[PDB]
Amino acid sequence: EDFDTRILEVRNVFTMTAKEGRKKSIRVLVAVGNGKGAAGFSIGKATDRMDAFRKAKNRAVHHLHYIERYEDHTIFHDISLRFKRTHIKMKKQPKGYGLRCHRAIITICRLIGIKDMYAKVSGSINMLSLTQGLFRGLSRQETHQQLADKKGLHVVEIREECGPLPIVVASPRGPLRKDPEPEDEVPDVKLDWEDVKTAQGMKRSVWSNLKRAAT
Amino acid sequence: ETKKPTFMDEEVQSILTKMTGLNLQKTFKPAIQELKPPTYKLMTQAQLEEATRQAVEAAKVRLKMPPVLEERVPINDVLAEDKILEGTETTKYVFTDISYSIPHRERFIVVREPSGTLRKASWEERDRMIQVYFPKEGRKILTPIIFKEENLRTMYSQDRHVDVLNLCFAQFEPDSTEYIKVHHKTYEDIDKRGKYDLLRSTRYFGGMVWYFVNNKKIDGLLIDQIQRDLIDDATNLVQLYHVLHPDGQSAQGAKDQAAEGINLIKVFAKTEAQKGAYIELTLQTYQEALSRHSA
Repeated sequence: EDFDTRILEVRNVFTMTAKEGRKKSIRVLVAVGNGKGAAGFSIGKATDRMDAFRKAKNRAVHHLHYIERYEDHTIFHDISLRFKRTHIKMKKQPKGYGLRCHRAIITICRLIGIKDMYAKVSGSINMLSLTQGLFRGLSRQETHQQLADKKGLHVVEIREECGPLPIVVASPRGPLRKDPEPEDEVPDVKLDWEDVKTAQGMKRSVWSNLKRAAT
Repeated sequence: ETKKPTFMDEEVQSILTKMTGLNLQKTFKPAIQELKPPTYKLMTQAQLEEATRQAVEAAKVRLKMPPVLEERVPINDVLAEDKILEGTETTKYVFTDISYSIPHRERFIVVREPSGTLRKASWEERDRMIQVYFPKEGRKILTPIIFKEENLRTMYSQDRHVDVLNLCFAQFEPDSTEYIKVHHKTYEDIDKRGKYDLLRSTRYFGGMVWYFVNNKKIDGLLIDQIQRDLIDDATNLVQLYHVLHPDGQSAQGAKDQAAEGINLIKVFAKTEAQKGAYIELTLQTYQEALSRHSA
C-alpha cells in the first residue's frame, strides 16, 4: 500500500507471424516507489494493455533499488553518467529548488523521494535507457558517511547561508587520519563545457530558466 | 580626577563581551534567503579545530557592539536671511552637497525657505537627503510603519526583538531620537517579560545591559543569569553596576565587607536591589543545587 506506480512508456509492438501476419502486442514500462528511497521499474508485455500494466507493476516491486538521499530531499553529489547512448547529468541542489528535470525523471524522483535536483538528458532520449541509466547512477552514489570512512577524514559542509560555520556532516567510524589530504594546486578533473559556459554568462538560451509549474 | 567609564572603554567592553556570550549555532543561524548548493571539505581534527577557530573570529566581528551615543542636538543654524526673496517662491529648496569623498556628517545640506532664509537642514532632513543621493541598503527615505507602537508590540509578541533592533539600526542613526526611543522600548519589553536570552550572542546584548545599569534596573537580568547558572556573568553585572555607581549603598557595602564573588550579589540584593527577596531566594536555590553536585 505504501508504493505508488507510474507509467513511463506505453508502446504498441507489432510482430510479424508466420501464419497470422502482423499481430499487435503491448510493451509497458512502469516505475514503482514508496517515496522513501525504495523504487524500481519493470517492463510488461501482454496482448492487452491492462495485463501489461499488471505484469510490470507487480514485477517492479520485486526489483527495488534503495536510493540514498542527502537530507531526504536531494542526491549526495553531482552524478554524470552515460548508459548506452543516453547521457544524464544530475546536480545536487538545495531545498526549494524543485525538480527541474526531464518529465520522466520528475516522475521517478517523486517515487524515490527526491525533491530538489537538476538533470539534463542528452544524446538518445530512449525512455528505457533513461530509466535504467537513471537508476544505475542513483544506486552508485557515495554518501558522506562512506566518504568519511573511505578517507578517514571529517566531511565538513560549508553553507553560504550559515557563513563560515563548519558543519561536520560525517565523521569516520574508524581511526581519524592525522595527515591532511594533499592539496594539489590544480585538480585534473574533467569539466562540462555547458556548466562552464553557464557560469561565465556565455550560455544564451531562450528555453533555459523558463517559468514553469511547481514540480 | 576620577572619570566614570564609557561604553567603549576596554574594561567595560571586556565585561560586556563575556556577558553577551558566543554561540556559533545562533550567531551563524541559517538565513532564509536564495540558496546555493553547499561545498564540502575533507578535514583532519586539526583542520576542523582551525576552521572552528576562524568561525569564532568571524563571530566576534559579527558581535561587535554598536557604540551607545547620546541624542544628537537639533540643528537650528541660519546662514543668511535674504529678505528680498521673501514671497518669491512658494516651496523651499533643499541643497545637498553630493561630493563623493566627504563623510556624511560633514556634508553641507542647506535649505532655502520661502521667507528667504538660508538655513542648515535639520538632522531628519539630513538623513533623508543622504538616503536619497547615497542610498544605503536596508534604509528607507520614508519611515517604515513597523516602528509604530502598535506594530512593535506585534513584533514583541512574536519574540522578534532582535529583528526590531536590526530594522532600527538599518533605518535610524545611532544618535537619532527614533533610534534611542526604539532601543529603549525594546530593552523595556525584554525586562518586563524576562526575555534576556533573545539578545545573548548578539551585538545588542551589551547595549541592553548598559541601559539597565545606567537606569538601575538590573534585578531582572541578575535573576535570569542565576537561574541559568551564569554566576560569573551575574557577578560581573554587580561589579559593572558598582563601577558606574561608585557612591552607592551597594558599592560601599562591598568595600566595607570586602565582598567578592557570590557575596557581591548578596550585598547588592540587600542594599540597592528592588527585588532583594527574590534574588536571595534565587541565589539560595543555586547554592543548594551546587552543593548537591558537590556531594
